[PDB]
Amino acid sequence: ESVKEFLAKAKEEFLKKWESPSQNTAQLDHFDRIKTLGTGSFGRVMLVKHKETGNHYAMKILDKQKVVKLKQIEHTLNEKRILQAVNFPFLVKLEFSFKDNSNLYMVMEYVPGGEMFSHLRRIGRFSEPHARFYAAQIVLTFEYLHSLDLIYRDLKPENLLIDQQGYIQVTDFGFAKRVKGRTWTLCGTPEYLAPEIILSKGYNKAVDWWALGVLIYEMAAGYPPFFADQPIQIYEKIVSGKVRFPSHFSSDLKDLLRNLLQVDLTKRFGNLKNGVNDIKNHKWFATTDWIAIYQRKVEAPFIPKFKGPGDTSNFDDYEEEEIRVSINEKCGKEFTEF
Ligand SMILES: Nc1cccc(C(=O)O)c1
Repeated sequence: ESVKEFLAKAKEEFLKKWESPSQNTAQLDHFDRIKTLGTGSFGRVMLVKHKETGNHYAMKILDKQKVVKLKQIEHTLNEKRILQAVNFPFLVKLEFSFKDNSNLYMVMEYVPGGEMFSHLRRIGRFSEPHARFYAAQIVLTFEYLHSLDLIYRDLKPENLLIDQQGYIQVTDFGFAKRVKGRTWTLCGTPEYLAPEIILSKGYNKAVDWWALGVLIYEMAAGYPPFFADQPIQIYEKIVSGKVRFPSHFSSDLKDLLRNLLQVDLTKRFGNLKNGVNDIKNHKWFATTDWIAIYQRKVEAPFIPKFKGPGDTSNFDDYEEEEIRVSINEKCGKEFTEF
């Protein structure tokens, strides 16, 4: 009942913000640009500093015209409406949002430890306890999101940032969506796609639990379970119903992963009658103190090295490009609600 009441309050608080979203809570010239932390086909993330408070933030900047061209309108509106309404210890917080004639802006908490992906590739693989510490945070985060009828749909090591305490902060809600029932959009990254996405079915929150299996495997092995050089070969392996496990995996880990990487979504852990509890009660999680993880009382396996809140050394280097704002409003209609 304590969990039921927690989730009921979480949903109430989410819905209040979901129904009346915040808008236009800062403007560009309140910030100094420091460094580009990441770039993509329609946007970028930059380290910025607030000129009056001195606080650092990560500012995601989306080019409205490119968002329209790449058919990402609904996805970007989803991302902002969801981020302004959620609140959970393992989600990067949205601090401000605004738009101008050219771009959409989401100003988030900066997480100087960088992406899990970088740390995983630098060390090779995580020990099972280390993988389990991160996995538990994802399980709780998905329990929270799913209780709000939210599907995340972009789990991968690049989207998990490691904070100053060694805990996970999930970022990039570009594919997150509120769904009661099914949804149909082809999205995700190839290695993490569930079979029902590849096969163009109407799919549901069970895709997140599949992706958790992929993530746990990749953390503990150092490479993802369906790896192949070409996407077509990845997809063939995903739908095949076969997975090979390193001999160093524990029997408990293999058993859990067989149940998360279950091709038949009606048999997949997280999607059975007992929901998330089939995962939380699995032997591989026997040592996990779920409340202590939520309360951030567990000592993390790894504290990222960084010098302070302005240190960018755990992110990589990109060509620094202008943030241009047109004299004329672009795509105003499409982004009215942002
Ligand atoms: N999405 C994204 C990318 C890089 C850094 C951050 C951050 O919140 O620190 C977020």
